[PDB]
Amino acid sequence: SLQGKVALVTGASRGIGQAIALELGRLGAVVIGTATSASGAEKIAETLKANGVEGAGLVLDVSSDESVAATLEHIQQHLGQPLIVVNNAGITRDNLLVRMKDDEWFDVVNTNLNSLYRLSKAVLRGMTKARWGRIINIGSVVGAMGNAGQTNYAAAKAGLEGFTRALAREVGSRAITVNAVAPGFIDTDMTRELPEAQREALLGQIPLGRLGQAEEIAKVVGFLASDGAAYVTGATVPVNGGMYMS
Amino acid sequence: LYFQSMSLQGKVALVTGASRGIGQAIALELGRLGAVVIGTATSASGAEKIAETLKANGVEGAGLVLDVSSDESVAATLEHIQQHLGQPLIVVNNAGITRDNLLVRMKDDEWFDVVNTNLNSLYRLSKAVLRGMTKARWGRIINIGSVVGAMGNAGQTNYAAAKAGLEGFTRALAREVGSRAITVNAVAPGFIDTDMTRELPEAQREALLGQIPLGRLGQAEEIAKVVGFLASDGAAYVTGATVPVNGGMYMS
Amino acid sequence: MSLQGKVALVTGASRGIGQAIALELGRLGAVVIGTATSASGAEKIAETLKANGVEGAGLVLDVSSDESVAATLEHIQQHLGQPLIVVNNAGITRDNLLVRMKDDEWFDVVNTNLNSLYRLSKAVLRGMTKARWGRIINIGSVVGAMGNAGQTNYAAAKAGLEGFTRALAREVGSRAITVNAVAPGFIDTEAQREALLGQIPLGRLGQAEEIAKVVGFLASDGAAYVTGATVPVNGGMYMS
Amino acid sequence: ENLYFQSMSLQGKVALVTGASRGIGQAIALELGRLGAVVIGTATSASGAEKIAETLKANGVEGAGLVLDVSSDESVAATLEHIQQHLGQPLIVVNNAGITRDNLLVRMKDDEWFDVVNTNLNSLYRLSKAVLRGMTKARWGRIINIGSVVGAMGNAGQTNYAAAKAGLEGFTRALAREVGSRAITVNAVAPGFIDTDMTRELPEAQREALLGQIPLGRLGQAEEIAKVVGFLASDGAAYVTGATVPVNGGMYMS
Ligand SMILES: NC(=O)C1=CN([C@@H]2O[C@H](COP(=O)(O)OP(=O)(O)OC[C@H]3O[C@@H](n4cnc5c(N)ncnc54)[C@H](OP(=O)(O)O)[C@@H]3O)[C@@H](O)[C@H]2O)C=CC1
Ligand SMILES: NC(=O)C1=CN([C@@H]2O[C@H](COP(=O)(O)OP(=O)(O)OC[C@H]3O[C@@H](n4cnc5c(N)ncnc54)[C@H](OP(=O)(O)O)[C@@H]3O)[C@@H](O)[C@H]2O)C=CC1
Ligand SMILES: NC(=O)C1=CN([C@@H]2O[C@H](COP(=O)(O)OP(=O)(O)OC[C@H]3O[C@@H](n4cnc5c(N)ncnc54)[C@H](OP(=O)(O)O)[C@@H]3O)[C@@H](O)[C@H]2O)C=CC1
Repeated sequence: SLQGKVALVTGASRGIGQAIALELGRLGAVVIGTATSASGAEKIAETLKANGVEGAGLVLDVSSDESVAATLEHIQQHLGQPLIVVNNAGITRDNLLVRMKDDEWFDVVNTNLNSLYRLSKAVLRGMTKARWGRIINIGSVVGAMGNAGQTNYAAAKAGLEGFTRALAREVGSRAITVNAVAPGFIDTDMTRELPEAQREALLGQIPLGRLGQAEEIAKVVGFLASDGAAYVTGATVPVNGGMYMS
Repeated sequence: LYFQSMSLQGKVALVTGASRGIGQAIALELGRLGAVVIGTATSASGAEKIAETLKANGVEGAGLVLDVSSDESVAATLEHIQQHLGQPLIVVNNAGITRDNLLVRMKDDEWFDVVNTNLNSLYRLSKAVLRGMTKARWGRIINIGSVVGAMGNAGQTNYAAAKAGLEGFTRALAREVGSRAITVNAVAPGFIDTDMTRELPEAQREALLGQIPLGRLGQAEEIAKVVGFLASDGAAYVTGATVPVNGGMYMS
Repeated sequence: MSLQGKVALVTGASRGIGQAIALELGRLGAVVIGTATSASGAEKIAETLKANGVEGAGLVLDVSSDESVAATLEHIQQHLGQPLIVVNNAGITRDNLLVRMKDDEWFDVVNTNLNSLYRLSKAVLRGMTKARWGRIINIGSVVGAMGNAGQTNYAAAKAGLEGFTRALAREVGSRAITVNAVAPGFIDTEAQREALLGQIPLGRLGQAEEIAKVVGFLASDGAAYVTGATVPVNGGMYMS
Repeated sequence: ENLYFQSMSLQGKVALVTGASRGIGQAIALELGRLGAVVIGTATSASGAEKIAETLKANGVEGAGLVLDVSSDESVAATLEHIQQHLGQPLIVVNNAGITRDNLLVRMKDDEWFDVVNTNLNSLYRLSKAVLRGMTKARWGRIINIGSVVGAMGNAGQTNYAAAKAGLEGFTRALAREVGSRAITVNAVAPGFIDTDMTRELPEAQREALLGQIPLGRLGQAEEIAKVVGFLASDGAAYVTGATVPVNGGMYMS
């Protein structure tokens, strides 16, 4: 369903990004997955190979103006034009607002929201020239719902959806779609961090009565990347097991 | 010639209003994904034409008569399905009508027929199928809404009330049934090239394109792809959601 | 005050939220016609308004009946005057899991809570259009946006109310009539109680008067640029 | 001196309104003042701060005009310290200051992206952090953030503004969850298209097209946003928190 397309997936070394990279690969995409370190990029390349997926690893820091512009320029001139871009990379730095350090606020906004500008800007010319593209941004239920101790993360993740909607309006006439996928609580390193009794508490808020799997997010992203999703744009697709319904 | 099993292999799926338009495309897509597909029409001739369409496309299933506005018709048809093909584990509530008018000009029948066909049908169909899904510990209910539910539209207070009600229904039922691994979701199309949109005045359809970032009406196949995805186990963690499929005409 | 000279019609005004809405519009200077299903309720409305120094009347009204509404409003508009503020608040619940739900439980909630909007709105729009001013305010529920197990009928009706609100707002805006919804959370009208409060950031149930204050504001000239809105009044239980 | 008026809904509350020198923030400062608040309004220039002071005085409102740049960590720190040391502890805070730097994303310069997020979104962290301890000690507060219909709707040419304004709502909801137990509400108001300098800058052809999208068939007035903010600041809205109230003439309905 994606044969002949190049996909770029940011944050593909583990968790949701890794499942996304493998799923797009399963669909026939050549996959460029990113990590913040050389060894991470090397491991991505090997993991894709181990799964029979063609592609490469890329060292990328989406919080850095230079790391994005320079690395994307290189790939587009020398290797090829990504027509599917999944902005998956993201971090949390939680604290009540009165206890939150300046770096905790700015690092989350800069990594999780400003990254969308850096990546999208680097890839849009190729998509507009091809008259085809998919930009898929990984948001969070916390964007719609809010969560105490996460004003920075809620701000960035809600901002991600606003970005999604406005860009979908700019590029729709060139058959590029822009969508968000907002996971609920998914079994990854990010969630394994939370204290035990808080995870037991989260389950009581979820109608399906379980955490989600990274593969479940990846399936949804794989669908949006496909031709069958061509009339879906500016949407946020919640994948949260019923934790939040809007 | 033994093909590979597809994502819905062997599941019995019921699609209301599969005689034409979005419902027909949904029926064919679920059939492509390996479901046994029962599609319905409001007349015997429509039911026969569904059976012919399924066979021409190599889909196992049946065409049946169903009027979702009628308690007696839902009961009779669902009894027949349970007896002759089995209990549906995928149900797509697609049947719907419009009876447009400004509220001050609206006739009682225009209000009540739209609420009764588009909203009360969700109670009739879901009540009939839920016990089978709960016993199987798996199910998919997918309700076809409309952008008009979220956005509103002049001349469509009846339709907007019904289609927004469909989303409230979807969210509440998702909460009742999640613990049995049944998901309940809505898909809200924008403006799709079907008989329904082709009914609107020419000048209105052209003004419509200017509001849609993609610059075109959607195709029925584009809604059907989304529904086929939600029916699969790839969408098992999606419940109580409304997925807009409107070409960016409305973003929420 | 801000509503002096206007007639307001408030359905379901015999207690709770509807009563508080009636009193608030009254305190703002409206002449208030509050409705009830029974003679006892209608007489209670009249007495309560009087006791609070509000001018108005009680009216027997069955919002589920095409005839009761159409006739009873035609009467008011020909003898008492023209309601320019209309609050649709009359509402019922019939709770049950969908698999256990009886036909009457589904249909009575949709007919009373949703179809009533059509009956009342149809009856009052001519007077508002002539006046070139109006307020229609529909009382929904957090259950509309959030869903609740055991209340598929109520959630359908109350979400339907918001869709009706937005579509009607589009129809009538050119005449300076606004149409809005207010969605209360859990309002004060002992183990599951502490569980419920844990879902509410403010940590308390709402007061009926807190809903009425929001309705009062939407009714005023200050809310003239608000239309097609749903205002949640739920202590942060649900955020949209 | 001999005339005593009735106390109003915000009587004696210290309020801070960022960007009160014109437009919506000016209307808001005057509305809060009419409601009995002591009003501190801010501008980015000494001239604008003087204009605020004079507008308040002409309207018989007690308060002050001050210079504040909400994009600057140092300006926010020093101004909020000055306010606490000599004016009062703001219990009502309206984050109204905001800008646009429009361009298609492919033509957008880095400074246009960053200035909009930094002015319109990062300002919420700067201001809220500076005022919360005062509200938590009083066990009462109101934070009211001025968003935009563009946050929910999106708009071509405004990816930066849409991201900032949608982020503002996410911030609102999360902060409302944190502070609710101290009876501090946090809400957003999302104007549509209001007759101010920001909208008057759009070309005439684009403004006339806008009117075709608005059911009420007119732009809103700054005073119409101010009335809504003044209500949310009152105890009449004590049970509303984490809400976004759209004030857009029906242009966008969510
Ligand atoms: N897990 C969950 O329950 C939820 C997750 N999400 C969102 O899903 C996305 C992935 O989450 P999850 O898989 O849990 O996260 P993990 O923390 O497991 O993985 C984070 C990934 O992002 C990469 N990354 C982090 N910072 C940067 C950066 N500055 N530049 C480039 N890459 C970076 C990491 O690279 P490396 O390995 O080099 O560090 C890694 O691949 C995130 O956007 C998260 O916010 C949303 C809702 C719920
Ligand atoms: N087309 C569009 O742009 C949009 C469509 N939708 C929704 O998508 C769904 C299908 O729309 P579309 O394909 O355009 O519609 P069509 O009018 O083309 O087809 C309607 C289908 O529903 C059936 N139907 C009508 N009334 C009943 C009834 N009482 N009981 C059972 N079946 C009935 C019809 O059967 P028969 O052939 O016997 O008449 C037909 O199969 C509807 O719910 C519609 O509201 C939502 C948004 C936009
Ligand atoms: N007008 C409209 O249709 C809409 C407006 N809005 C939002 O409403 C708010 C008010 O807008 P509006 O009145 O139209 O805008 P104007 O541009 O007319 O006024 C903006 C105000 O913000 C102040 N300001 C700008 N930058 C800063 C800064 N860095 N630090 C401190 N103050 C600053 C300005 O100060 P000074 O006078 O010194 O320049 C001015 O008082 C903004 O957040 C805007 O995004 C949202 C939707 C629609």
